Amino acid sequence: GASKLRAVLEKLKLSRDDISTAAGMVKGVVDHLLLRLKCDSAFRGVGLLNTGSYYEHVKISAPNEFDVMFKLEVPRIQLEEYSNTRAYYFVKFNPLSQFLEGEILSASKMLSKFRKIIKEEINDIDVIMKRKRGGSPAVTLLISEKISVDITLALESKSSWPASTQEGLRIQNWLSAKVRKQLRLKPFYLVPKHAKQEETWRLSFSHIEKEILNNHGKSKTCCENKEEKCCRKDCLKLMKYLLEQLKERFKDKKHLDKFSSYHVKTAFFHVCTQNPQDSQWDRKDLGLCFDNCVTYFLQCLRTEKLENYFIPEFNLFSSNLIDKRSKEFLTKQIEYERNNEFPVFD
Ligand SMILES: CCCc1cc(=O)n2nc(NCc3ccc(-c4ccccc4)cc3F)nc2[nH]1
Ligand SMILES: [Zn+2]
Repeated sequence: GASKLRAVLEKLKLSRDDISTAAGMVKGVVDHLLLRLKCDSAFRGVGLLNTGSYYEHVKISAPNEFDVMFKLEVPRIQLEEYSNTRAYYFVKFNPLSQFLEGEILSASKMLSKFRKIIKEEINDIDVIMKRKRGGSPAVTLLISEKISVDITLALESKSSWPASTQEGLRIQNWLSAKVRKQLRLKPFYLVPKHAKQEETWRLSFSHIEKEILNNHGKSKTCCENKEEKCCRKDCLKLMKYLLEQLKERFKDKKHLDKFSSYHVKTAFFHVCTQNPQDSQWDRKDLGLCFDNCVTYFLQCLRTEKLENYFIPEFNLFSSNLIDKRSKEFLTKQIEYERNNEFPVFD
């Protein structure tokens, strides 16, 4: 059918929409941090990645877990690709001079002061800070009991996208070549991240993702007739929720640890490329459309191939990233869900 899936999406929608003081608590903390960082020599160009009043919830089942990004513009950037990894880069070349080690911008130093400044502002305020191996997210704050906020520091570059993206973002037959060109004129972001430990940064395009999801049809009027939607966004929510529920179901074992929403999002956008017509996403076909997505993700697990949507030579499912045993384990869980009308969805 398609009836149970609607009930799941309705539950998720009402949980997200219900009245809550959490966004206001998060806002007060964030505004406090931004004011403090702006009067520091290294962070005076810092600001929120998106200045909307609705915060980012990466975990679709967790309305008390917030994700925020602080962006810092860096003029005249020089990038050097690290170890042929396509997605990881040294930063070379002003205010960030204090973090150089040679010609190379040190992420770990920059995070240390970012953390320290945030640490000394938290005490000035019911907020607590936790350091855990990371840096993207750089800092996790906890507000009262339930509310948590991940803060990521990102560099912004307004120069052309790196060569590794030249053949990515293959939306030309879905969103048009005109739109691909406008999107590629937008800035790109870099977040501190190791590939496996050097001073490397990873390309981040979460603003492009958000723009496409809000203007996602082949037809420009897609989903504007509010009673005859497409089901693209619902399919992506369902895929996100499937992985989150399986990860929770098996938090005691380790096999699903390396999977994240990047993997589900990526597979979904490949199915959007595969199926560019809005008629392939009719809301009546929610169940069949979700099954296309599930089926494609399962093909990717079995072939151990999932190309990054922006950098096609980066294989998210390579065996050095996620080993065979872990991919084979997620395959069997998903095919049990698929064959039993998704028990995690009730
Ligand atoms: C719209 C499709 C989804 C999407 C959103 C977004 O914001 N971005 N941002 C990049 N940047 C490039 C990039 C990012 C992460 C990883 C990665 C991830 C896990 C493990 C290892 C490596 C590999 C990469 F090549 N890719 C994406 N895809
Ligand atoms: Zn639509």
